[PDB]
Amino acid sequence: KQFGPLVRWLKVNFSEAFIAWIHIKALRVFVESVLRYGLPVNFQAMLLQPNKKSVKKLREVLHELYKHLDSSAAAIIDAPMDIPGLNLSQQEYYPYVYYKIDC
Amino acid sequence: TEFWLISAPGEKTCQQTWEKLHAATTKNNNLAVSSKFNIPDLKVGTLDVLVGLSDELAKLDAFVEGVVKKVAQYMADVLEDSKDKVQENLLASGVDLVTYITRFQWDMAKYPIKQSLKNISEIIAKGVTQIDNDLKSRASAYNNLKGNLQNLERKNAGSLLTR
Amino acid sequence: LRLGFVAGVINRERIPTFERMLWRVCRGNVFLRQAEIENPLEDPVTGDYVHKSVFIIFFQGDQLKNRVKKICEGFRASLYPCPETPQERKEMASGVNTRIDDLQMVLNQTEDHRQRVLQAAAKNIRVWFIK
Amino acid sequence: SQSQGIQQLLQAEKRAAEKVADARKRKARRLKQAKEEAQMEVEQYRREREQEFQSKQ
Amino acid sequence: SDADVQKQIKHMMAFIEQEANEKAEEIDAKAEEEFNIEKGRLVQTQRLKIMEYY
Repeated sequence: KQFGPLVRWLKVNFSEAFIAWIHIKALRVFVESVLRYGLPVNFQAMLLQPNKKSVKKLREVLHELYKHLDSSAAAIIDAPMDIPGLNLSQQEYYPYVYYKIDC
Repeated sequence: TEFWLISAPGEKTCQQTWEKLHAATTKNNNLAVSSKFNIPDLKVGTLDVLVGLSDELAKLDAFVEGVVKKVAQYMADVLEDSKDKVQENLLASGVDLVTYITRFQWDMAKYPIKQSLKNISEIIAKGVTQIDNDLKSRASAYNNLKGNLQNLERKNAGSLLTR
Repeated sequence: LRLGFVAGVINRERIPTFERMLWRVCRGNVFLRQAEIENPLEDPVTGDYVHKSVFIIFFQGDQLKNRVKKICEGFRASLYPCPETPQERKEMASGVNTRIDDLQMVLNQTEDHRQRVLQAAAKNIRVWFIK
Repeated sequence: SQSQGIQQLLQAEKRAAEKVADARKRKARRLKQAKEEAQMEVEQYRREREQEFQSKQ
Repeated sequence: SDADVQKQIKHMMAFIEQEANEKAEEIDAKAEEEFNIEKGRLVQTQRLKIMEYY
């Protein structure tokens, strides 16, 4: 009596749950991008599927290429922990604004 | 697997950044497959509000990650005998999850663009939190049904002292 | 009256790390300045001299402030109060000049008083001990 | 230079102060206009019903 | 660089100035509904007084 309908309800549930999660990911990306690259907004965002064993070189080149889009006279190299204050950082600093999806 | 979203801030017109990141980068080395995400024109508010949002959306992502993982976990815990090819049973939309995400676009039907980001996030939060509560109710209910069935199995189990 | 403004003091070699911290936590929306202090100055809690620097931070909202000021405290930077206008700078400068001069006067006087009273006791203390 | 740019920022905030003051001025003017216009329409109605009252008389 | 620092400063000037723009614009839009609500209030009240006396 109940096997089918809850499996189908979970399918239906996951549809909207995942769609909303991607909505949220886009919102975070957008907000950080506006804050970094001041007004006006010029964010034609990129989706990357990294290929096998590509992360190191890929991030190296991308980080290097973004140094003349984002000023590199501050941050980047290192910083202490940031527990004091409103929030403590969840991510590294890159001259590109980046977020991730575990598809 | 793993995918990344990158800002690609145009560098004046779109092509100059987008194609430099896609075609020039992959021609230099095909270290990643690239596609266009086409961020929507959500109405930007005040700097103070957006700074607060910079933490709001961190917390929201940290929460909805757990929410979606809960959905997947309950899907598997209900369909254990047929959980194989997991994301195909779980698929949110499309023929496959990769196909959906590589063509993702902001959904105007669920949340239209004209509103403020605060409102859009609030409605998103309503959706996902109701989803969390309904999971905790219904999937727990199916687990309870499995518990009742397993208690019947225990009744059947053992010598006649239990039977 | 909508820009946030603070100033304070911080040690040498801490300045670039502090800038990196601030520009990483409030990226592209806060700014700071730094400049020397002539001669080393005494640290209040540790009790040793070390070189110092003045610094400024400028911020645009309270959401940013609740990062910036608490991060300064995490760096254990010291702010103290600051003036609102140049006339308030004159007010505070005269006030601190007068007050630090008074504190220096009474500090010299109190240390010389310790010397005086301690010698007064020492003049006979050994006889006090044996008695 | 940093000092010149930041002074230019103080100028920017004075510009913002001017903008908000302009907003408040607009609001006060518009509210006063609303008051007067409503009063005048009220006068029209008052006279109209005075006239109808006298006609019935 | 100082060039990038002053570009940052230009950016945050743009931010504060657009914030002032939005604040003034919303105050004016709310002044429109205040216009509307005051018109309704005063017309209604004076109308009622006149109606009662007549």
